[PDB]
Parts: sequence; structure tokens; C-alpha cells
Amino acid sequence: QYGSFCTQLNRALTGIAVEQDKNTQEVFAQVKQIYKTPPIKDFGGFNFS
Amino acid sequence: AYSNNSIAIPTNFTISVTTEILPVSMTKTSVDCTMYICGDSTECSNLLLQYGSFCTQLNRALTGIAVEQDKNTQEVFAQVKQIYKTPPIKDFGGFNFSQILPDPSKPSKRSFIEDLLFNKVTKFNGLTVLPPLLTDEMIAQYTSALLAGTITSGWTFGAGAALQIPFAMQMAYRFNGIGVTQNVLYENQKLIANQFNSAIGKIQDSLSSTASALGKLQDVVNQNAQALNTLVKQLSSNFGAISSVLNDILSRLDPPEAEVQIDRLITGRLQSLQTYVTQQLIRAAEIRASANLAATKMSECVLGQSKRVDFCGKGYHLMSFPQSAPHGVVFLHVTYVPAQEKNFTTAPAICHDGKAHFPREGVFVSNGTHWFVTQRNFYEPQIITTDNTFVSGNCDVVIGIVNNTVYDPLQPELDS
Amino acid sequence: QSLQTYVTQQLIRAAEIRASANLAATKMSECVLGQSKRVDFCGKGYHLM
Amino acid sequence: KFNGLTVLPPLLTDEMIAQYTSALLAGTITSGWTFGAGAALQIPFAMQM
Amino acid sequence: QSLQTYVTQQLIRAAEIRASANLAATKMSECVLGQSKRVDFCGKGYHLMSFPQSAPHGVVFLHVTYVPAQEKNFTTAPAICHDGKAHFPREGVFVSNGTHWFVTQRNFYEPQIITTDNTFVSGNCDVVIGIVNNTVYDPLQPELDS
Amino acid sequence: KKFLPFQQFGRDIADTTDAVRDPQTLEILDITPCSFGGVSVITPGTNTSNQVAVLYQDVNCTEVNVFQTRAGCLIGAEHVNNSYECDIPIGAGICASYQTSQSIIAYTMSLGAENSV
Ligand SMILES: *[C@@H]1O[C@H](CO)[C@@H](O[C@@H]2O[C@H](CO)[C@@H](O)[C@H](O)[C@H]2NC(C)=O)[C@H](O)[C@H]1NC(C)=O
Ligand SMILES: *[C@@H]1O[C@H](CO)[C@@H](O[C@@H]2O[C@H](CO)[C@@H](O)[C@H](O)[C@H]2NC(C)=O)[C@H](O)[C@H]1NC(C)=O
Ligand SMILES: *[C@@H]1O[C@H](CO)[C@@H](O[C@@H]2O[C@H](CO)[C@@H](O)[C@H](O)[C@H]2NC(C)=O)[C@H](O)[C@H]1NC(C)=O
Ligand SMILES: *[C@@H]1O[C@H](CO)[C@@H](O[C@@H]2O[C@H](CO)[C@@H](O)[C@H](O)[C@H]2NC(C)=O)[C@H](O)[C@H]1NC(C)=O
Ligand SMILES: *[C@@H]1O[C@H](CO)[C@@H](O[C@@H]2O[C@H](CO)[C@@H](O)[C@H](O)[C@H]2NC(C)=O)[C@H](O)[C@H]1NC(C)=O
Ligand SMILES: *[C@@H]1O[C@H](CO)[C@@H](O)[C@H](O)[C@H]1NC(C)=O
Ligand SMILES: *[C@@H]1O[C@H](CO)[C@@H](O)[C@H](O)[C@H]1NC(C)=O
Ligand SMILES: *[C@@H]1O[C@H](CO)[C@@H](O)[C@H](O)[C@H]1NC(C)=O
Ligand SMILES: *[C@@H]1O[C@H](CO)[C@@H](O)[C@H](O)[C@H]1NC(C)=O
Ligand SMILES: *[C@@H]1O[C@H](CO)[C@@H](O)[C@H](O)[C@H]1NC(C)=O
Repeated sequence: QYGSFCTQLNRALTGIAVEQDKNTQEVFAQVKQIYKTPPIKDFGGFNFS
Repeated sequence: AYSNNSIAIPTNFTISVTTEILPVSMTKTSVDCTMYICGDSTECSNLLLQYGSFCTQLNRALTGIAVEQDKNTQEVFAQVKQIYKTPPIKDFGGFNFSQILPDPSKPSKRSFIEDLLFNKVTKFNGLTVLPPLLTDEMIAQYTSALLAGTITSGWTFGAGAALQIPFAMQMAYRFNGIGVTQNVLYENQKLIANQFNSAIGKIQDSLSSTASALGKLQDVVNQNAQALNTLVKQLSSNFGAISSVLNDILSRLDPPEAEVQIDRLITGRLQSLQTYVTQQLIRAAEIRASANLAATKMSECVLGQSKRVDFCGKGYHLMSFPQSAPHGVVFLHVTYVPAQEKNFTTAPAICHDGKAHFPREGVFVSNGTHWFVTQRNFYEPQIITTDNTFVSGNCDVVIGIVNNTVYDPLQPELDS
Repeated sequence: QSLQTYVTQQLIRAAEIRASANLAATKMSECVLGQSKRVDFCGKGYHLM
Repeated sequence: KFNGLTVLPPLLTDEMIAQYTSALLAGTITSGWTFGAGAALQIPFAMQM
Repeated sequence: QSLQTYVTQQLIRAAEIRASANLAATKMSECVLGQSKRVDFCGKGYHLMSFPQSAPHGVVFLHVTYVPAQEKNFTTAPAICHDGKAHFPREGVFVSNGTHWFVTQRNFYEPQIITTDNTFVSGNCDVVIGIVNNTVYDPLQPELDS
Repeated sequence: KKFLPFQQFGRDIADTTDAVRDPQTLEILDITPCSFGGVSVITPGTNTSNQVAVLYQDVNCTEVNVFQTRAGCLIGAEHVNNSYECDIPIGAGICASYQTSQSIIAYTMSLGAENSV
């Protein structure tokens, strides 16, 4: 008898839950190819290990 | 392919035109609260006043959103004092803006790409949509002025009065802005225009092929439709009354019990508007935060050459062109991408007299046998000279230095 | 009313996280994939990387 | 914990988040900014600095 | 219901003010403590500096900008020929008043004589659109012959 | 409209009846709801004039020195040629101002002084 409120509340929380994967994708997935470092760590003396 | 001594330098480039789409305003709305809750009923209005200010607290709020949507559209587009116009002649160095400049033959003067963008994107219960202060015709005149200012005068119309420049020299300042020497344009100008004009072609076909590209704009229209459709369907709900129909409670019962059956419907329809206004106030803040970004790109991207990495499309930014859309804006960011790289051997410094030499603008490279100095973002090897290099110190202090001849242009000139 | 409270809180919160993921995506674009000339955006100092 | 409450998993699990930060970091170290603009172009780390 | 309404209006308001305080912090970090290259971010014009002043519940930035304010029309060319090789301006643009050619910095009219110190070279004149013919003075020629 | 012979009422997408078949004449009438809207009052400051112009939002002027506009029906303000800047906003490109013997005027606004560069 309260009508749509249930359906709307499920939608709103779905809208948030989807958006948390847009956020994570747009921060980290800024790169087309998974670049890798060489085994030879000759970075001019800089130690990123 | 990293080593302590290898560099890859691009030997060619591709001018690419990317599309970026942002929403800028909602559908404006006012709801008459009293007519939504109690439409055509004074008996219901008599009870709605027991709740006091809520009716107006909601109208004020929706007025705040509606009055803000014209601030958002003013901030994005009205970034110019003068309606700049192009000449009837189109001598832009070979750059064919005809697909993004106005078509004067259509009753609203939008471009060809703006008609692709308008084609791809789509009650009496106190609900009333209000028209925007700026019609899509006046939005299209502002984007035409921003674009004719950009083409005829570079970034200068953002800084002051517009100062004209030849477009082939504007693109030379752009190229210089990405750290590429002005001659790389002038030697390739008919290639760079055909790359650019091809890229503007690919954008039409991309826009023509699907509606999914404008998905950001369509979603704003879709959510305003879903929240109005939901607000309207909530008129039909009982909320624990014997019926939803207001005139049937005002005839199937006498006043002392109708007052409680009506407070059921008022408490439900008021919870229904407080929900709609809350959803919209959060939604509107999500669009304000996008209209402020579109305003920021229009200033930094259109009205200037941005140096902010990937803010103005993938690649090194040259320039961008604003096109309107229903409730939004589209930026066509033109970017230089380095296309075809070759490996070279490289060294940080070189020795010619026990003193060390360093490149002024660029890097040392060798094909294998000869050493050169080249601009960092395009392969164009100069023979190493005291004009291309500065000096410091001695060859013992630098790690990884190599020996090579430096030509001093003054030696032959003194001997001659 | 206890769900319409929670979903209101979560919609307001998720827009604050959205606004921070947009900052983090912008830092990753301008700060990591590049070098920032914007003063104190990428930590106090002259930004290298 | 059963009154409709559910926590959906993230789309990128933290190993895949860590492969993207590996790619971004390995790209930054081995190729400067050039991997953000286009196809990546190797440079000696002391010339990048 | 009147508190949960007020507190919702306030949480949305405080988010609107948080978004503005994060802009004010950014303008102070980037164009009080710095000089900003971002167009129209710190006043209209080219940005020199800005001065922060307080206000009740806020901040006021006095942005000082360089506005180009008078201008002259020149003829200009992308390059010049001399020894058949094509010469381009190091910093600036080539211009002519109608009789003589100069090189000048793009954002303010102060002409220099065209020289091999104010220009650099690539290619030859057959490769370049719109190039013109003018002398390039080599400051070494008198200094060898005198 | 062409209803099937047994359909008596016609419905909008919102499940609102928008047409009916007259039960003594087997032909269909549209129902259009009775006209309503905001009454908006346009004024310069009371430190300038106590003239007001009234906008009846989204009505044809029939239901109310009277102008039909895409915002609604505008009354007590006089239409004019000269395109000025906006002063009070009205909608759909229209603005209003108090101007010269001085009255409220209504006009499609100017975006800015044109300039072929
Ligand atoms: C990079 O630096 C770290 C120290 O911060 C090095 O780790 C140490 O490595 C030595 C052997 O090289 C050990 O004796 C230490 O016990 C290690 N300490 C820690 C905290 O791990 C690391 O090995 C260096 N890497 C390179 C490639 O030089
Ligand atoms: C700019 O591009 C447009 C096409 O996108 C050119 O106009 C077309 O010109 C061809 C001949 O080359 C005609 O067959 C078409 O009918 C024209 N189409 C339209 C819609 O006008 C225009 O000529 C180009 N201009 C330049 C300088 O290249
Ligand atoms: C490295 O570059 C040099 C200089 O361009 C190359 O030597 C020249 O080769 C051209 C033909 O391409 C000849 O016309 C010139 O006479 C040569 N000039 C000099 C000064 O030697 C050299 O061949 C290149 N080496 C490699 C490994 O490709
Ligand atoms: C670069 O070449 C110079 C020669 O021009 C090298 O200098 C010599 O170094 C050796 C010892 O390695 C000495 O026996 C010579 O007397 C030095 N001669 C001069 C003129 O300095 C220099 O070591 C070379 N450097 C590199 C990095 O290869
Ligand atoms: C263009 O600029 C040049 C340099 O300022 C002008 O030529 C000079 O004119 C004065 C007389 O007013 C002479 O005394 C100088 O000897 C000239 N210099 C040279 C290098 O010839 C020239 O008159 C200007 N042209 C115009 C159209 O005003
Ligand atoms: C650069 O790419 C274009 C195509 O965009 C091609 O026609 C041209 O031959 C290439 N030039 C070089 C120097 O490789
Ligand atoms: C560079 O790397 C090579 C191995 O590839 C090594 O032999 C050489 O000594 C290194 N030189 C410097 C200065 O790092
Ligand atoms: C520049 O355009 C004009 C037409 O306005 C033309 O006559 C002239 O030859 C063109 N010059 C160059 C170098 O393109
Ligand atoms: C209804 O009654 C009228 C006479 O008033 C007659 O002309 C008409 O044909 C009747 N229609 C039907 C469907 O019986
Ligand atoms: C209703 O509005 C239209 C313009 O859309 C106009 O033609 C018509 O005359 C108006 N109706 C009346 C009765 O004035």
C-alpha cells in the first residue's frame, strides 16, 4: 500500500553500488597495457624495490 | 625495452580528435505541493496546513534547483563578452572546420555535429517543467562565438580583446606548447590538416553509429523521467487509507473519520514529495559538480591550451572545440599523439675537452655511429654544436658520459 | 523511515566519495602519468613525480 | 545480517587493483610520462629525472 | 520529520560548502602560493599573482592579471627564406609594419631586428607554405671583416 | 483517436485517462486538464517603481499589453525590438527590465556585441 518506495530504495542503493565500481575503474584503469619492469634493476641508483 | 642507455623517440605523430561529453543542467521543475497532495480539495487543504511550513520548504528547495540550472548553463557557455564571427572566406591553412562551424541554412544555427548530438538524445498535478533561460539556439550561438573566437584568435579572446592570428601559426604556437619545434608543423602542414580532417570525419561516423556515446546525457534525462513517473505513481497508492481517490474518501465517510483517512494520504504524499525533493537535491548537486567541470574545461581547454595531463583528452593537448547538446556540452579535444617510435642509444652528457656538454633543448642520440641532439618529442637530429649544447664541470663527475666531437661553428668562420 | 534515512545518508556519502575518487583520478592523471606545475597539489615542494 | 542486508563484492578485487598500480608504477619508472600520452617510449631513469 | 528534513537540507548544504572550501583551498595553494597557467582560473587575463583577504564565513582573492589593452595589425609570415634555407623565430613571431621585417615576442609589441641569434633553421623554402624572402643579419659578418 | 469497438476510455503512459467515448455518440473526445500554473510577479526594486508585470506560467493568454511567450502569458510588460542584456530573467530567451515615461519591457535578450574578427 506504500507503492513504489521499496522499488525506489532498491534502485537508489543499486545506483550507489554500481558507482563504487565506476570510481575504482576511473582511478586505477588509466592504462591500456599492463606494463612490467625488467629483471635488471639499473635505475641510475634509485631503489624502487 | 628499458636499459641504462636506450631511448625511444617518435619519428611520426597522429593528430587525434577525441569526444568528451558532460551534462550541464537538469530539467527544471516546480511542483505545487498543495495540488500534488490535495488537488481540487479544500477539505484536504484544511488538514495540510496542520503541517505548517513543509509545503513551502519544498517549493523553495525546488526553486533553488531550477534557478541554479540557469546558473550552471550560464557558467559553462557565457564565457565570452562578444559574439565572435568567422569571415565568409575559409583560408584556415587547410583545416576544415565546416562540420563544427554553423550551418546558416537551418532555422537554428547549429553545426552539422550539433545536429547529430540533438538527434541522438530524447503532469497536471502541480507538476510543471519550466523552460531554461537560454534556448538551444542561444546555447548554439555561444558555442559558435567560443569556436569562431578560438579559430580566428587562439587563446587571446579569453585573456582580453581577441587578437587575430593565421591558423597555421596558431597551430605552430600549439605545437610549441607541447614542446615540439614550430618547424614540425610548417613542414607537415598538409599532412596535419589531412590527419585533423580525417579525425573530424571519424567523429561523425562514431556519433552516427550509436546513441550509447551520449549515454551520460541520456542518463540525466532518464533519471528525471523515472523520478517524475515515480512521484506521479505515488499519487495512486493507499498508504493504509481505504482508497487513494481523494473525492471517494470525501463521500464514502463523514468528516470525523475522513480527517484520519486524509491524514493517511497527506502523510504518504508528503513523505513522497520529501523523498522526491531529497533525491533531486542530491541529483542536482551531482550535476552542479559536472557543470563546474564543464565550465573549467571550457576555460582551460577551449579558451586555452591545457598542460594538465589527460584532462583534455589522451595525448598532448593542442586545442578543443565546444558543441552543445540537450542538457549538456561536448568537447572535441584535438591532441598530438607520438605514433611511430625508433630505438636509439643515448647518453646524459658528452666529452670534447675534458669538460662535459649537455643538450639545451632535447636529448643526445646515436643511430649507432654518429651522435646527434634532437628535440625530445620528435626525431629531428642536429649535429652536436656549441649552439645546441651548454657546458658544466668535467667528465669524471657524471655517471654514464660518452666521448664525441662537438662542432664549433665559429672555427670555419674564423679560418675563412 | 529508517531506510529512507539510511539511503539518504548513503546517497550523500557516496557523492562525497565520488568527489574524492574524482580527485584521486585527477591526481593519478596529472601527478603520476605526468608532472604537475600546480603548486602544492602534489605535496608541498616542487613536484618531480 | 539477514534483514535484506548484503555486501556485493567489488568488481576489481585487490590483486587486480595491485596489477594496475604495478602497471602505472612500472610505466612511470621505465618510460616517464610517455605511457600516459601514447604508446610508451623507454628512457634511462637518470635522463627521465 | 522536521529535524530529519532540516538535517538533510544541512548535510546537502555542507556538501555544497565543502565543495567551495576545496575550491578556495585550491585557489590559495595554486595562485596565492604560485602563479597559475590555467586560463580564467585566477581572474580574466594572464595571471600574475593574487592576494588573500578574509570575509565573514569566507575568503576573497584579489587576482592581479596582465590584460593586453591596445593592438596594431601587422602582416606576418610563418618563416623566411634567405640562403635558400628556411628560418623560423626562436621566441616570438615575424612581423612587418608594411616596409621592413622584424621578429617580436607574441604577447607584446617590441620589435627586434631579424638575426641568426633570434631565429633557427630547418629544410628549404620549397617545403613551407606562405614563407617570404628577407635578409637575416649574421652579427659575425661585420665582426670578421672589420 | 480510433479506439477498438469495446474500449470506452483511453489512457496516457502515466495511467491517467486522456480520452473517452461519448456513450450516446460512438466517437472519441480528448480530455485536456483545466489550465493552471504559477503566477509570477516581475518588479524593478520598490526603490525604483511600484509597477509590476505578471507572468502566468505555461498558459495560452485566453485563460487569463499582453504577450504570448514560450514561458507563458506576460501581462503589464510591453514587447520591444532592441535586444538588451538580461536584467530580470523570464525563460525561453526572454528577459524583462524597467526602461524609458518608464515602463516594464519584455524582449529576447542579446548575448553580446557581435564581432567579425
Ligand atoms: C633497496 O633498499 C632496501 C633497503 O630499504 C634493500 O633491502 C635490504 O637489502 C639488503 C641486501 O641488499 C639486506 O641486507 C637488508 O636486510 C634489506 N632490508 C630490508 C628492510 O629489506 C633492498 O635489497 C634494496 N634493493 C636493491 C635492488 O638494491
Ligand atoms: C570540407 O569538408 C566538406 C565535406 O565534409 C566539403 O563539402 C563537400 O565537398 C564535396 C566535394 O569535395 C562534395 O561532394 C560534397 O557534396 C560536400 N558536402 C557538403 C555537406 O557540403 C568541403 O568542400 C570541405 N572543404 C575543404 C576546404 O576541404
Ligand atoms: C648515422 O648518421 C650519419 C649522418 O647522417 C650517417 O652518415 C651519412 O650517410 C649519408 C647517407 O644517408 C651520406 O650521404 C653522408 O655522407 C653520411 N655523413 C657522414 C658525416 O658520415 C650514417 O650512415 C648513420 N649510421 C647508421 C648506423 O645508420
Ligand atoms: C673518452 O675518450 C677519452 C679520450 O679522448 C678518454 O680519455 C683517456 O682515458 C685513458 C684511461 O681510460 C687515459 O689513458 C688517456 O690518457 C685519456 N686521454 C684523454 C685525452 O683524456 C676517456 O676515458 C673516454 N671516456 C669514456 C667514458 O669512454
Ligand atoms: C617600418 O619600420 C622601420 C624601422 O623602424 C622604419 O624605417 C626607419 O625609418 C626612419 C625614418 O623615420 C629612418 O631614419 C631609419 O633609417 C629607417 N630604418 C631602416 C632600417 O630603414 C620604416 O620607416 C617603417 N615603415 C613604416 C611604414 O612606418
Ligand atoms: C606519418 O604518418 C602519415 C599518415 O598519417 C604517413 O602518410 C606518412 O608517410 C608518415 N611519415 C613518416 C615520416 O613516417
Ligand atoms: C650500463 O649497463 C651495462 C649492462 O647492460 C653495464 O655494463 C654498464 O657498466 C652500465 N653503465 C652505467 C654507467 O650504468
Ligand atoms: C593566402 O590566402 C589568400 C586568399 O585570401 C591567397 O590569395 C594567398 O595566395 C594565400 N597564401 C598562402 C601562402 O597560402
Ligand atoms: C444512440 O441514440 C441516438 C438517438 O439519440 C441514435 O441516433 C444512435 O444511432 C444510437 N447509437 C447507438 C450505438 O445505439
Ligand atoms: C493559443 O496559442 C497559439 C500559439 O501557439 C495561438 O495561435 C492561439 O491563437 C492561442 N489561442 C487563443 C484562443 O488565443
